[PDB]
Amino acid sequence: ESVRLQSEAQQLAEMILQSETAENYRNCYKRLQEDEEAGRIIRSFIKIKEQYEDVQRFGKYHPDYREISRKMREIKRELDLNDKVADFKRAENELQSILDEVSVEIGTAVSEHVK
Amino acid sequence: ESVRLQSEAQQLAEMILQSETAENYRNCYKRLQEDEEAGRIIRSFIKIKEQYEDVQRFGKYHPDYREISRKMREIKRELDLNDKVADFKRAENELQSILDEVSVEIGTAVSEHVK
Amino acid sequence: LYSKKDIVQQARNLAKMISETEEVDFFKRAEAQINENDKVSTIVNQIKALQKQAVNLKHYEKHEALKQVEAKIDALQEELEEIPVIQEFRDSQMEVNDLLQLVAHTISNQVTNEIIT
Amino acid sequence: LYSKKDIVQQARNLAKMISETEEVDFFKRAEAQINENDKVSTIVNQIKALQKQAVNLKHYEKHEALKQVEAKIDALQEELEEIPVIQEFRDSQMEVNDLLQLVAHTISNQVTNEIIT
Repeated sequence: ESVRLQSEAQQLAEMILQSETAENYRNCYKRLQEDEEAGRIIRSFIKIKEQYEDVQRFGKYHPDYREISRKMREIKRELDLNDKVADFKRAENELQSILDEVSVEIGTAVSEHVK
Repeated sequence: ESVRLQSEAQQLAEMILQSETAENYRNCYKRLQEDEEAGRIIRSFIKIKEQYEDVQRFGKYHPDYREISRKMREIKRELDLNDKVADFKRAENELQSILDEVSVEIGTAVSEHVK
Repeated sequence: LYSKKDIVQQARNLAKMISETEEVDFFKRAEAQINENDKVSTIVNQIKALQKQAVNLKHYEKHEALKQVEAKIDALQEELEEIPVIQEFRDSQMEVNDLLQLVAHTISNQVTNEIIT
Repeated sequence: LYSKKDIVQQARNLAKMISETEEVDFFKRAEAQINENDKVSTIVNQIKALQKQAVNLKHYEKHEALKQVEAKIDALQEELEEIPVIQEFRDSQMEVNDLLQLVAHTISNQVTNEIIT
């Protein structure tokens, strides 16, 4: 009576896991991890992010408030236009959609299942 | 040695308070408070806001998730286009700017005052 | 490999399998008792008319009048929220929502962990 | 009534009146001692050159090489942050910032409360 729900939710998930969207997500992440300059940009973004946040909580009186804010905007724009990053971020969403269409589908045949 | 700072910060504030930007902010708020349909829209916005937030924390499975979200967007758009609201929200910012130009000015002749 | 149609079907069955639960079953039962209740049916129609009267008071630019009716509507909804039959419904709805949430989560979380080999 | 020029002048004097404080005075004093310090001057030039070398390793697409220098820069900054003379500076800077914040706040708060008669 209880397992019958887990077992089917596990099937549905293992299905999504061996779906076209998943096999893609995988390969895009592999392409990104193996890419080195995307790595260069990512490591940088990591550093600038921290700096930004520190300055941000220090307030607008900070000497590099304007600068670190540009540095932040700019590094984002390097990720935004990096193919391997872009490719993965798209692949991530395609999967996120699969997840939500499923979430919606579960909710639909419960709302209508009352009538 | 101590009061000399408060007294001047109070002068600066009492100046801003009897500035053109202030006398305007005042009259715009009076115009808005005395306006009744802007009031109708405002009272409504107050109700929809609460409803929105409740549904928002209930999650996307809620029956009126889509509806209350539209109702939210739409009432905002009624404030956005209400003249008396718009007029006041502009007057609010003009003052907020006065405040920040001052904040910046205090910070400038401290940074350069080192040299 | 599976297409989105396979996965949407697999989900539509789990959705029925979720309608086949204590929780959902309780929900319909409280849902039955609130429109059956003629105190709830009273207010939902008292306010239904009061709402339609407000449309007229919108056209007829009357501050005091439209807010007299408005203050009477909002208070009548809060008063309707104090009925124990709807109080039961509001809870059962939340309980159903939690199972749907839990189901949805257990799914995304398996996927998000297992995805990278 | 006053124009924005009157108010910007009134502020520019308070700014000097703020430079005429214990806090700001302490700040310049710690500021003096860090570039006077030839351990700080060592690292700020060691890293200054290391930074310029990284520009070359950007052109010359070399993953391992650019991150060898990168890992050496970031660690050398953290090591520079452990110098007590700069540690003093970082604090005095914060103390100055707080007075500037407090001043700015006391001003907006008087205005935002008094504005509506």
